[PDB]
Amino acid sequence: MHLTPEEKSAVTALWGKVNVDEVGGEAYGRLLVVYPWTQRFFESFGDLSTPDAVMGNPKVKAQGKKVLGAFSDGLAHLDNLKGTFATLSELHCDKLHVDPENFRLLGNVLVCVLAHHFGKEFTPPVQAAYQKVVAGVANALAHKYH
Amino acid sequence: MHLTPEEKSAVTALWGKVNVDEVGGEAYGRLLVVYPWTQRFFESFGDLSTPDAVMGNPKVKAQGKKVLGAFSDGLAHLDNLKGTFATLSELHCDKLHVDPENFRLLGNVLVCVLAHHFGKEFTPPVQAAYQKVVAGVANALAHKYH
Amino acid sequence: MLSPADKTNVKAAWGKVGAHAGEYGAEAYERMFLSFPTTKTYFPHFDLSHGSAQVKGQGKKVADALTNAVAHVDDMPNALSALSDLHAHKLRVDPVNFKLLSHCLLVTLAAHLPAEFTPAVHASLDKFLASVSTVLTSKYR
Amino acid sequence: MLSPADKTNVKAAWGKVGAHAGEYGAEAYERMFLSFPTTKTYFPHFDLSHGSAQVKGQGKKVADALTNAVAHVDDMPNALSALSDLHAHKLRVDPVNFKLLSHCLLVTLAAHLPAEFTPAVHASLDKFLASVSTVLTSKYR
Ligand code: HEM
Ligand code: HEM
Ligand code: HEM
Ligand code: HEM
Repeated sequence: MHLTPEEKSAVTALWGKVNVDEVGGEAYGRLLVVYPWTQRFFESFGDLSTPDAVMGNPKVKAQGKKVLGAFSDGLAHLDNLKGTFATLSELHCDKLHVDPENFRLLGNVLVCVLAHHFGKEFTPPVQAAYQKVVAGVANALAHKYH
Repeated sequence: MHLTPEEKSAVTALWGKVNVDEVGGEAYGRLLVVYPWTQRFFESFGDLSTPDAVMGNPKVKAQGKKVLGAFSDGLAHLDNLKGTFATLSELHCDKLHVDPENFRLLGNVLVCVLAHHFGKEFTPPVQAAYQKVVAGVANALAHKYH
Repeated sequence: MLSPADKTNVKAAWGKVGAHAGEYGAEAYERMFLSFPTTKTYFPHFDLSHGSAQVKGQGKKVADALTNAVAHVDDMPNALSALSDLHAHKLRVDPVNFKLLSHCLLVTLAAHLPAEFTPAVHASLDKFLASVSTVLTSKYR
Repeated sequence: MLSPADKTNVKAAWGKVGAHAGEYGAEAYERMFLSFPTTKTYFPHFDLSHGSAQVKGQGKKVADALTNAVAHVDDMPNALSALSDLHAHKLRVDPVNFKLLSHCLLVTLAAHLPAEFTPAVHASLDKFLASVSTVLTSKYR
């Protein structure tokens, strides 16, 4: 994907401060809270009855860690997001049956979590760079759908 | 954009039967009728008071002819839509201030018009090929936005 | 909001559909699955080949719900209440897909109603399916 | 639909915004213009650089409209009627852009409300801005 040099530097600098497990659990838990129809893929996950239940659920935290871990790994390959996520794209389509709109919703909640956690440091230009990245990752994860 | 050989063939075969001026006037008129906020660029165009006024407006027909004529010529360059539409992309952004979402709405109305015009010949597979094309042209016309 | 002219337009056009409603509902789904393959993620349990009994059945149920909605156009939230519950609480289809099916229902009506699909009727049908879609996603959160 | 808990959440959050509403509205537009460049097509007559008084003015107007909507949360259609007419018949902003500005309003609120932006408040504010957006586009056709 094409990022300006400034954009790439902005993404890498902020990501160096991210606790991937913590941010992953927070963003994935907020996905299930804010867009609760996304819980359709997590029927075996236990208690998702209230926001606090969702956020504190160990399976939700564990799933967020896996997801953000793969996202984090993808940030090392910003010039080839489609190749980096091809295998996970096929998995999410063929085996998991997940509508790729969910990737966009997760991207929106991750940007809100970054803003909430970092506050003023998540400036308008930093956000714009992260918007390009979340759109790129969502596009990459949707690429092998058929 | 990449089309199957069947899809390219399906697009070219139906397009050979199209009266570009007539379909352009019909699709552009229906854009302004069905999504009336698109009339924002056409305040100098005269009477747009009713659906019949819009469809019969000489300026709307003329605009349709110019749009579909460029679209038609773009179908000879399905392997290079971004290059083909680059200068028009720059113009629609820098000078005309057209939100690229309007390209998607015109694409949706064009597909409805081809279905209306061709009836059962506009099969599910033919439609799927045209959907790829109108998304491709809209993406190409949005590519130089900044 | 649907104006009185929209309601008249929709009743006239859906009235013309008549007995073919179910067939047109099936064709709209078929069109959607081919044009927008991500929508197939909601039907991994169906045979989605052309002509499938499951797709014909889906088509007929959706068409009957649209007939009901047209018949109760002034009180759609009530008429579609069970289906808004079903989509919100069980099926949980992402709201984005309602626009994809709506577009494919419009394309199917266009392909089958040469006389009736005027610019005004097209606009009314588009508004009606957007209204139906809004009712069907109203309880999602 | 907005529940009683949503309304409570929105009033608490927006109440904490207080006198910074206009600043936050301006930041939301600034964020939107950079993140989603196509939204700049609606402001070719503005200087959109950081700190622009035109963007600060637009931010203040939008924020004041939102304070009014919060104040009249059970009667939004009427409170926002002049703005629904303005956007439908003059400005004619494509409806897709309201989701972009709403997302940027949430990101702005998140960046300024560490304590208040819990998961439940985030969900309420997202519903609220979707509701306001729906009212603002209700007369488009
Ligand atoms: C940045 C976006 C995402 C990435 C990188 C990602 C990545 C992953 C990874 C690495 C796994 C573990 C696969 C395995 O070892 O079998 C997984 C599982 C899964 N993902 Fe995603 N994912 C993303 C977004 C989503 C979203 C938004 C949803 C749906 C709302 C989703 C649905 C699932 C499901 C249902 C599973 C299997 C869960 C289980 O084990 O029961 N993914 N994903
Ligand atoms: C398939 C999509 C489209 C194509 C191929 C296209 C193509 C063109 C072309 C070839 C021109 C004339 C350019 C010139 O003078 O050099 C033009 C002008 C223009 N287009 Fe588009 N266009 C498309 C969609 C739209 C849409 C959806 C809108 C707004 C609703 C729009 C608004 C305009 C305007 C306002 C002009 C200037 C007209 C004039 O000066 O009389 N275009 N377009
Ligand atoms: C006009 C919009 C829609 C209407 C009126 C509608 C209506 C219905 C009806 C009447 C049923 C069957 C209920 C029953 O058997 O009790 C149903 C089921 C279902 N719908 Fe919706 N629907 C709409 C849009 C969608 C969309 C856009 C999707 C996904 C792309 C969808 C996915 C489903 C699924 C997966 C089922 C269950 C099928 C099965 O397992 O038999 N629907 N819908
Ligand atoms: C929360 C959603 C929104 C609210 C409450 C809102 C409210 C307002 C208000 C109060 C005004 C000033 C009216 C006046 O001066 O009489 C305005 C003007 C305007 N708004 Fe909206 N707006 C919203 C969304 C949008 C979006 C998404 C866009 C475009 C991306 C937009 C574009 C404009 C424009 C172009 C103007 C006129 C500016 C000028 O020329 O000074 N608005 N809006």
